[PDB]
Amino acid sequence: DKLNKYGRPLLGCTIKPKLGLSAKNYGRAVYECLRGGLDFTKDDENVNSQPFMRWRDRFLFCAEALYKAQAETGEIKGHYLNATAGTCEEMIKRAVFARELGVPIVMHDYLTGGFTANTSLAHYCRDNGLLLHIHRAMHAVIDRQKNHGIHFRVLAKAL
Amino acid sequence: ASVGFKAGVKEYKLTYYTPEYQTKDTDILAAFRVTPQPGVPPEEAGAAVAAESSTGTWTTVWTDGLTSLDRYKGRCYRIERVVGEKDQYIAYVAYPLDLFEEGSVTNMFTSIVGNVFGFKALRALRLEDLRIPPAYVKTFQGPPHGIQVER
Amino acid sequence: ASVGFKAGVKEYKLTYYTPEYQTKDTDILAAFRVTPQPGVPPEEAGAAVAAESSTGTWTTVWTDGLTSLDRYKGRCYRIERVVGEKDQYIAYVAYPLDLFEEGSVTNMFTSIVGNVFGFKALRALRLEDLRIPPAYVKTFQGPPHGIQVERDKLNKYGRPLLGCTIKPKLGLSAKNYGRAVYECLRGGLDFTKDDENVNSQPFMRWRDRFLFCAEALYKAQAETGEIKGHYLNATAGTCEEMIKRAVFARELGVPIVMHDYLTGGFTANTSLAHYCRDNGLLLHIHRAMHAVIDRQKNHGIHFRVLAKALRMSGGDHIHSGTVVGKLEGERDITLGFVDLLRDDFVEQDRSRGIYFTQDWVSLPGVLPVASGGIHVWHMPALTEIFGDDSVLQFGGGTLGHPWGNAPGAVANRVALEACVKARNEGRDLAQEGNEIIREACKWSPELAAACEVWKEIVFNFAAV
Amino acid sequence: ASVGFKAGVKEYKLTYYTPEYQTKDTDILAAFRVTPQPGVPPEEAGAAVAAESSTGTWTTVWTDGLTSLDRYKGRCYRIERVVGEKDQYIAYVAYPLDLFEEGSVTNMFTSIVGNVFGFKALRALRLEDLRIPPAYVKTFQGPPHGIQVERDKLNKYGRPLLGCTIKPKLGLSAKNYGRAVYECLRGGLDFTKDDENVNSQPFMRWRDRFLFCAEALYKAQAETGEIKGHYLNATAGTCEEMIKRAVFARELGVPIVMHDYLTGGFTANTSLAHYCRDNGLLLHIHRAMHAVIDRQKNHGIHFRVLAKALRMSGGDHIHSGTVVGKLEGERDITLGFVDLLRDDFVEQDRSRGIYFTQDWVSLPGVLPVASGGIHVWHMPALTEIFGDDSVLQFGGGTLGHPWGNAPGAVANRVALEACVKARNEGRDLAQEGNEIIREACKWSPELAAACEVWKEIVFNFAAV
Amino acid sequence: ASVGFKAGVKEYKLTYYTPEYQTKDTDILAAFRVTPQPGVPPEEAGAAVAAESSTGTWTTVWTDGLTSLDRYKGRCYRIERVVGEKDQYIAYVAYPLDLFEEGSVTNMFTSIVGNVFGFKALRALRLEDLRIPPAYVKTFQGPPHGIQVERDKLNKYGRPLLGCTIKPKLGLSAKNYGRAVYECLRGGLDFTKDDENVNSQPFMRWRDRFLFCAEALYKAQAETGEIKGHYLNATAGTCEEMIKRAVFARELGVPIVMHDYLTGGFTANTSLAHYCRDNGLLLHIHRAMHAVIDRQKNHGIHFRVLAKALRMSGGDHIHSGTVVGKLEGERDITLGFVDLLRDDFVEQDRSRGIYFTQDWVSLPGVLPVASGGIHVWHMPALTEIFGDDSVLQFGGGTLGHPWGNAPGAVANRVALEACVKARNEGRDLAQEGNEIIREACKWSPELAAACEVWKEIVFNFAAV
Amino acid sequence: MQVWPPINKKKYETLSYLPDLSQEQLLSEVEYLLKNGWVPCLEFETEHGFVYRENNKSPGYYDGRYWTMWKLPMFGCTDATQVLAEVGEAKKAYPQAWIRIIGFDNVRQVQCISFIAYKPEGY
Ligand SMILES: O=C(O)[C@@](O)(COP(=O)(O)O)[C@H](O)[C@H](O)COP(=O)(O)O
Ligand SMILES: O=C(O)[C@@](O)(COP(=O)(O)O)[C@H](O)[C@H](O)COP(=O)(O)O
Ligand SMILES: O=C(O)[C@@](O)(COP(=O)(O)O)[C@H](O)[C@H](O)COP(=O)(O)O
Ligand SMILES: [Mg+2]
Ligand SMILES: [Mg+2]
Ligand SMILES: [Mg+2]
Ligand SMILES: [Mg+2]
Repeated sequence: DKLNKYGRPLLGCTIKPKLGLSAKNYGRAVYECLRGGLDFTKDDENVNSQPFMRWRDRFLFCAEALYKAQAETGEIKGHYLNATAGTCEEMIKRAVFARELGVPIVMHDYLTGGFTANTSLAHYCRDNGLLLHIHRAMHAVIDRQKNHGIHFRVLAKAL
Repeated sequence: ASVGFKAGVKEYKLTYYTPEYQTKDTDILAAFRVTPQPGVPPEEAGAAVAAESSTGTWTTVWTDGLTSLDRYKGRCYRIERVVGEKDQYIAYVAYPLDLFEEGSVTNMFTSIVGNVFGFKALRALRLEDLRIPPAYVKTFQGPPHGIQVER
Repeated sequence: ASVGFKAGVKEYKLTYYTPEYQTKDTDILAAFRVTPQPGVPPEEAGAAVAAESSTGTWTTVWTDGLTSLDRYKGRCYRIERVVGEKDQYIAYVAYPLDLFEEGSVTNMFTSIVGNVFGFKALRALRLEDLRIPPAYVKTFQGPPHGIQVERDKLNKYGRPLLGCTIKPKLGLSAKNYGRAVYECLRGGLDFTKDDENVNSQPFMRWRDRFLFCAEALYKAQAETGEIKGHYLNATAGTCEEMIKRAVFARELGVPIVMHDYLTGGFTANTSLAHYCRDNGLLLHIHRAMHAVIDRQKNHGIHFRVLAKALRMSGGDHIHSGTVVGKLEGERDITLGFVDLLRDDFVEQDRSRGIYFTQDWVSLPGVLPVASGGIHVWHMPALTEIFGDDSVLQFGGGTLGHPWGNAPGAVANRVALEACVKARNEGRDLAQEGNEIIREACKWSPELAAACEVWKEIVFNFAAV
Repeated sequence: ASVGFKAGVKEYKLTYYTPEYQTKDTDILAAFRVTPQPGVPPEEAGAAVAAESSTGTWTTVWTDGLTSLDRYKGRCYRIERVVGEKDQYIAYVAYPLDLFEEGSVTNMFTSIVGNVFGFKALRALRLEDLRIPPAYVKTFQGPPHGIQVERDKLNKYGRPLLGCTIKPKLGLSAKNYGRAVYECLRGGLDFTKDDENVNSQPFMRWRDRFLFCAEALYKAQAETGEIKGHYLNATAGTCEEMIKRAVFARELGVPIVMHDYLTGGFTANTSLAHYCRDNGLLLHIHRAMHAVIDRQKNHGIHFRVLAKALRMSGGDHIHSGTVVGKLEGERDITLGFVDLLRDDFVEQDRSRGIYFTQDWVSLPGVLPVASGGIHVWHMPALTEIFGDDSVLQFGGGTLGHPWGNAPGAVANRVALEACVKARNEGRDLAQEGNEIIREACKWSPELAAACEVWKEIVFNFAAV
Repeated sequence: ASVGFKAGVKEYKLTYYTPEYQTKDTDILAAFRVTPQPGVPPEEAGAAVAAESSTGTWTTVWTDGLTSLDRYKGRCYRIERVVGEKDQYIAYVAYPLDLFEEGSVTNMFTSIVGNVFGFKALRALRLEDLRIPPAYVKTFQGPPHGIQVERDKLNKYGRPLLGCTIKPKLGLSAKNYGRAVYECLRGGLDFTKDDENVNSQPFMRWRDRFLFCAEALYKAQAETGEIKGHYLNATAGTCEEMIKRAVFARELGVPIVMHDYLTGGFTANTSLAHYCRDNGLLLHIHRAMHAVIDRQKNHGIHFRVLAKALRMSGGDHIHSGTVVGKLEGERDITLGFVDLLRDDFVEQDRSRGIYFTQDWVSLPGVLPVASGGIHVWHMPALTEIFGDDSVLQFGGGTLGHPWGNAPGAVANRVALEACVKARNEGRDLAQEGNEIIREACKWSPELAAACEVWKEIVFNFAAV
Repeated sequence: MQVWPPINKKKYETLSYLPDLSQEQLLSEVEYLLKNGWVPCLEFETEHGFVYRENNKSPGYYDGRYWTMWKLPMFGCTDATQVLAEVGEAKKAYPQAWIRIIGFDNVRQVQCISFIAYKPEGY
């Protein structure tokens, strides 16, 4: 209803390389994917804030770029902004910046972050109107073997 | 950059297997216990685990030439057979400090264990140990108090 | 403990002179240039500097036995004679990591330079360099942004960034300031800025200046179609005041603020670097008061250290000196520290005064700023000595042009593009310098007017 | 305006050399000791120092006509030869009030010492004294409390306050720090304190140190029946950090905090003084780093100015030197700035290094602290030189006593009460010094022990 | 202490009459116009006024010996006979700095005017003037902005700013207020404003008026292409309410607010000035209640003092009177305090009622406002008496015009621009006044309509 | 003395203050880039010749910085002439485009160079 998208799968892309791209190049790569006709581009689940590119910098440029691409296409666009961080305070703090940018979705690695932080994030998203994409990093650590662990159907229920 | 962007798949082995490598004192090191799928050379399995853990994906993307992987790539610098063990090995991987967000175990685990345990090419994977360098150690607060203070 | 507590004085030498010592990769090392007092063996002078800088005092205290000084003691692991020099040496001291508070230049400075410079046993002391280990570097935020992001933000590549300090120093009104700003900026300067002592005074209040220079830079950016910025001085008397100003700049959408790190202090700077980081402002560091510390070759702290300290506490730009202008500064030394400011790793090079290999484990680099008594005719040298990753500032040299600011700007912007192309076509800014701007003076009316005016000026005087 | 804008350089001399000038009661005046470069007439040096310190640059800028430099220009109203000195002079400059931001030492220093010390035309520059006008004094808070309310609060009259720096410098655990503290205070010391470099480190974290020292001072106070205090170091890497520690000392109810004003910075100090004022904590200032600026007689800032700067910024205690101990300091000079620190009006007295009459218009005075390498045998001298309104500190002198802290505390309390009564009975601390403690050593076991141990120590070495 | 405590009453004279006294540059001086009671020697009267205003009471209290009254006592250093006046004198009193809380007019008035006006021994008392020393002036913020910055901001130069008070005083609906406002503003007035008793009432609530007047000035400014503003009244019953409204104007982006400083109070005023300063609003002060204090020549406070008091507390505009209109005010006196409001230095001129030289050490000056019962035919005089730096207001004179507000606006604008050019052409507003507007009424339809209606009106009545 | 005009002098960063670059001159540039190891890349814009600030005004945010990539960064190329080719190639197709040439230092990740290769008509 929000993105105005009906009848067909939404399409998306994870910018690569995984780590090592500069805030600016990330934005470049993002506009470029988006103008082509993808609905969404996104942060690789291990893209948080590192020496090669800091979260506030990436957020600012990816905002520039999706706004370019949406204008150009005339189709609402979004870029998953990764809010997964080391402390809830940091995490919400980034959530807060996406809200300031007006961007429509954020993302969170729910398992490496945790349920406690996840739920906080869902609430924050709920009240502030951002869509949250969950990335299941670490899950295969739990759900692969058929004899020991937790089956993803449970992890999926949990989310 | 350098070397034309040539689209298409290539084995991980080509960039993530580097037995040549001399570990730097600021590298995060990981001892993974890998058990490949039947036709997977350990040095491929081992490179898959290092790539999909640091900088690469499954096909060739031009963007790599924008930065420089020699600085950032995760890298499998040795394999060892698990004596008296069903095609099981010790792949050793090195991750450059630049890759991890300071103070964030959440970040560290998201990289080292985020997607690799589920590769089709592997049937089982297990992290046995991680060498945390002083340069990353000093970015954590660590315990509120610790043994002496508590006492 | 172990070894009875035996009350009484003992020479420093006994515990802090350790030539045996094998430095650890986590040790903070310091190269102090010591000049003892007549009867003081260098290794005693050297041991006092290390003791009174780390764990010890002048007499024997039982408490030492509670802990273990082997772990904590700072240690003088070598002395060297200063070839061809008045009983002057290089004492090398090593400080274990455990002694320094993380993230705090204040802490580091309190230890290494706290009390030792006033010892009666020494007559002069000077810190020349400090080796900051990666284990310590990783605990700092460093620059809010650094060279690449700054370029990336302002969208500016290939060539030195250009700037001008509005003058007179003090006395201009909120409004004149704006006027002057707009006028310099539309001409083609990238930035204008507050003089380091323009804070908030009866003649012009910070909030008034900030509101009008915003008006002006916005005018000048629309006009030219090139991102502009005006360094708004947030230096204040209290941290609260300081943040309060930074907060307004943020409200206005302007891109860079400024701070006099030494008169402000490290505690306050660190705070502003954090505030900038989180708010996305670029911060310009001004090194007022510095030469009070860094001039005499025999006593004080060398600028290369002051510079390191700042890449640690936080700053996008730092004033690095001009070699060729109104204030002191030699070329080799400057080159040395400029690499200390921008590179990732800098190899030890005594030639250039770098006593230790510095590895910055990817802390952002800082853009050096060349300012003070420089004009059109220096262009090609600055360009030469510094490279594109520098900011070159024209105060007098902009408001000093015969036709006013706009023109004075245009003159400098051409002078520099000129030099930049000469360079690119393969000319030699060092040999061919002089013709190049000379050549361009010919095709540019504004550039010409300039040339004529400052043709005969130089600041040659035998350096300290 | 008026008089056509005529581009180009001109000597400083033309506008900043004004021997004509009659200083206004509201002007900041500064005595600089200048040493020019060979071909530089003193009156040019002196005017460069005044111009590049207030309103001008190196070339002519039309903007000056927009305002009026007669109102704002800094001006060199006199030179004087330094009798029997190498082309060295005393340039005297006058700065109109309108130029400084109220309440800000940061701003004042940014102006007076900002850039002039690195002029190529000068070879050495040193600020010897600054006259602060009452119109500018009134804009400062000054000390949170000052001599009278501090004695009034702690309930302590007729004698120097006694203190001790816990040693080793770095390396003791939170717990051991408390033990040492309780032990020193129960003995009779008024205060104990953190070493200026004890902030928050791996070996001992700020909140753990604070929690145990509180437990300990509270124990010692109850035991002795005398108000005790432990200086808790609030020096931190960010203002936020700094305030945060100050806030816990408040939570524990302890009476005094401490701050290294120079490594911290005036911006952060002032913020602490304010916080201390509003929450009633006394503030102890540690002047770490000061000797980097104040040692050399030819270049730098003189402590009397650093001392002034603090009484403005805010501090209840400031380290004043000992004359007689481990670090440099001469008696007359010292007596000089000690009056600048405590008195309401201080008449000019070149004898003692005071270049201008200083009227403090009731700004509270600050308690000088005598510390570093002093012992039992120095008591009578210190008492003599400093009088009742001082804090005398025994680091080594306390923890170095053969019978540990308690006894070493007792030792110093007796030595001092000994001197005080001698004094009151009319003995002469300067002539009769030595017998007095010598006599006491005879009746006090703890004092004895001390006397025997430091008997032969002195720190005589020819001063800088 | 000294001199035994001797219980009992004594005449004031003994300690507070000191004709010996030599005033200090930091003393507050006051010129009181006293009228004793039959048997009271003026020097007693005078010393009562000085004692009961500083340190003393009616009997002898021992505590005086705890402190030193020489330091603190207020002192009557001279009386003068009021030539050709009923036992009326000028007692001159000196108050030392140390007695006043910095930044607080509240404090200063509590002392000087707290209790002496009701002594039984006096029959009438009245403060005529007060000398605020620079050391007390520098402790005030003064106007949020001042004449220069206000013009700089609104972009208005060379001529009096024009303004109108919407009428009726109370009873108009939020909506009509906005209507009336746009309509005045489009005609050419710079400002419209709330009547000083327009706060928040049943007929129209402050938030409603603010919203609509915002709509309307924004309309009018668009239309004219000339920055407009509408004084929004923030005077409220509690500081919280007051700031709260201040805050809404800020949210609307509007440029000025207003406050009745006397009925609100100094405490609330100063809060408002600070708020304005930090948030960039211009504040207009309305002197409601003042005539309660300043009319009678024998008892009260003279407006020159009330006017000084405001330039200390904070105000960008202050009503100064009209001379020529509905309420009391004589020309010379007015000329006298108008200079006290806008000038930097004002030399003493008993002619004009100024008893002391007043140096404002750069405090910004306030823009006097001419209002109440003034019209088209007063233009030339006002312009004469006040100069460009003045606000002249047309309440009735605007909503009283035969063709409504716009036209009325236009009328006053032309009238004033008319006066302005005549002045500039060299005509003589005073002699040539009358033709000048008379002339213009000829060429302006709106202006004419005006002239016709108010031609015969004047408010000549013999002053108090 | 002459009034620097306030009206049709919109700039384009580096080199835009010297006279229009001749193809030879321009050639020197691609040449330098190359000499250094920068991968040359092209981007053109046909609508927002200059930065704006429509979506946001926080510090550092400006709309209009990003341009469209012309094909891909020509990694491995060494023919100065070949990139020049491209410029030609793009004015053909986007005659109304503003076209620029940049140089990537991949080790530092900074655009080491940038100069406008072609303004559309009346700029
Ligand atoms: O105020 C000045 O004197 C300047 O602003 C330049 O104005 P001009 O360009 O007109 O001289 C100085 O470069 C720096 O401020 C001096 O310091 P630094 O040595 O630290 O760059
Ligand atoms: O750290 C120290 O050495 C002291 O703590 C004293 O310890 P001791 O009493 O054991 O020597 C010093 O007095 C001040 O800190 C030195 O400075 P200042 O000249 O500023 O007083
Ligand atoms: O309410 C009023 O009467 C006015 O608003 C004027 O309205 P008109 O212009 O219609 O009279 C008066 O100027 C001030 O308000 C009176 O005082 P002041 O002496 O202090 O200026
Ligand atoms: Mg992924
Ligand atoms: Mg400057
Ligand atoms: Mg100490
Ligand atoms: Mg009214």
